[PDB]
Amino acid sequence: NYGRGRELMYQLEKKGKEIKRDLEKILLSGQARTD
Amino acid sequence: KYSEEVLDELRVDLQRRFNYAQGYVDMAVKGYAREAWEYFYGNLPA
Amino acid sequence: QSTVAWSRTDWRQDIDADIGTDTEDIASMVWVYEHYIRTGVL
Amino acid sequence: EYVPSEQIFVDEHATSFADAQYFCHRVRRSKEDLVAMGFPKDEIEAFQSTVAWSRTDWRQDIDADIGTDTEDIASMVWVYEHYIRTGVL
Amino acid sequence: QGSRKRIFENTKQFIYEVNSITDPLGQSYKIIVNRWMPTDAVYFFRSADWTQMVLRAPKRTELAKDGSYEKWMIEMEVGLRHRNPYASGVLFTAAGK
Amino acid sequence: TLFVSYDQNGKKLSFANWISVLSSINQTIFSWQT
Repeated sequence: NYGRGRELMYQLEKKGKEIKRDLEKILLSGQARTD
Repeated sequence: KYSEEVLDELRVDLQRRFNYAQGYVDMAVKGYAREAWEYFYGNLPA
Repeated sequence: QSTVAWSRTDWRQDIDADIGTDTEDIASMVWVYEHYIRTGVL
Repeated sequence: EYVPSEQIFVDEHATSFADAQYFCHRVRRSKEDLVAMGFPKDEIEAFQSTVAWSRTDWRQDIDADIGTDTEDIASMVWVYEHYIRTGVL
Repeated sequence: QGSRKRIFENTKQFIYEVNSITDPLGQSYKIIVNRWMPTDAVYFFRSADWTQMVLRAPKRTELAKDGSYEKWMIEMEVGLRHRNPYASGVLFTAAGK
Repeated sequence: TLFVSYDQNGKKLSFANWISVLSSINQTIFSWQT
């Protein structure tokens, strides 16, 4: 690689933290079980 | 004479390393260990 | 996950609950991170 | 130390280590040992054998990042070791 | 109203914070600040009464392979339960206009 | 002739990744009694 290399794990950790924050926010938020 | 910037860099590196290690180990071991424990008591077959 | 796998090894325990320890009590158990790393931090 | 067969490369005309003319063995060594022998001013020399290994099981992925910083001297790097019978002279 | 106020006896320290309440019944109340909440809502609950029921950890996984066009998937699945509905209180702001 | 040898600057360095950080049931349905 030219610039950094090994971007996959970086992106994966980023997405993991993103889904963690999203879960926290949506769980502390109110929404019905519309089905 | 440990600098605080050194400790911050170490914290960042260790955090990313732990993130990668967790992302791996989870699907590597625990995804199987959970169902294995469930089969231990026969609770997985519903 | 570390709590799920443990609370599923059995179906009785729940590590993320309160057994009665006050949060201010010095003996209150807390999660700490221990690490062994081979690296040239220097 | 043990050595898998996925990190070995040999010629076809050979039948044993004795008559072997060429024998390669990729290794994963830190940057420390390399600095001990070359390029002291430069330590940023970054980069089937992985497929067969990651398929011996279904948990490991040798081409991933376990958390080691690329600049960290202990960062493991792939080096090529070779034994060759030849008159390079 | 002249019923409660602060006092500084030559103190070089301004502390405009309060994170603990005690009602006339004696039930204390800790306070925590979470940015992941909606603006117009406050939740009165307990840590043990609520639990996060998880189904599968992230479980790093792959979808398929078309060559160099790699992909990856996650299988996060959880669920929320409450011991008693009428045990955690909430109050909003309404009746405007 | 004319040897200065002050402008090598053959660094050829790569990036360093100095980014910033800001960081079980079996069935699909579960029930409880109250």
